[PDB]
Amino acid sequence: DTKEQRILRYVQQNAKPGDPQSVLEAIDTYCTQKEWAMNVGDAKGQIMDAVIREYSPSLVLELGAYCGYSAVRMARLLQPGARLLTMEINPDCAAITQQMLNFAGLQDKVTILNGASQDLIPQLKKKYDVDTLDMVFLDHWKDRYLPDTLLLEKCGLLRKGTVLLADNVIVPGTPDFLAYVRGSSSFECTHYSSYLEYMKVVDGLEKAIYQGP
Ligand SMILES: O=C(NCCc1nnc(-c2ccc3[nH]cnc3c2)[nH]1)c1cc(-c2ccc(F)cc2)cc(O)c1O
Ligand SMILES: [Cl-]
Ligand SMILES: [Cl-]
Ligand SMILES: [Mg+2]
Repeated sequence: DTKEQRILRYVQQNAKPGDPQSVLEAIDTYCTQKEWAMNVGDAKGQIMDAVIREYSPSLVLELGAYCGYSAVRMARLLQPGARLLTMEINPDCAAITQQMLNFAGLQDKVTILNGASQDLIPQLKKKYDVDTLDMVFLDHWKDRYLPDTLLLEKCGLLRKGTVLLADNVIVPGTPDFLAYVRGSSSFECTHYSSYLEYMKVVDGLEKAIYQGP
């Protein structure tokens, strides 16, 4: 089996069905004690929580589900009726994410889409009936943060006040994205310094609030 399968099994055997907090704690324990994995982690996850609670978004898009850690973390704080769409290119990870969400009891709040963000983003309006997004969490291939931001704008998916929250702006880093948003009058940016998941290595999140064209 793969590391992602091992994380899923660990959750199923060490968390309580229907209890998202227990799911997060199980993943963080496994990744601290057994095998590192690229989940956002508890340090950065607490910053994410604080953001989600501030904005109470009704429709969130996540680019890069992986095993569903951040999807569980965000979806557990959404208000009744609010929804998360998450895009994952790797089909094995998409399946693990769906099972993770099912275990956590969050499947009715989240839609996990298996595919490349650049192909799925242009379908969101017509196929998935999206008007505009309240929040976007960027956590996919670091090279894709900037092109996919520009694509979201082109497709009319951003509105005044849409919150972009980007993981890994230090490690591995996303230098073109970061330079772009920090230099653009269309975004108001804030940097949240933190640590790489499960490591004593500095990392951070960037929040970039869209201001319109
Ligand atoms: O590469 C990362 N994350 C991205 C996974 C991905 N790779 N493929 C996708 C996708 C999902 C839909 C997509 N749609 C279009 N492209 C897509 C790509 N997602 C990543 C890496 C690290 C990391 C840090 C230090 C190290 F020493 C090694 C690694 C930490 C993190 O927190 C990460 O998030
Ligand atoms: Cl994650
Ligand atoms: Cl952590
Ligand atoms: Mg990440």
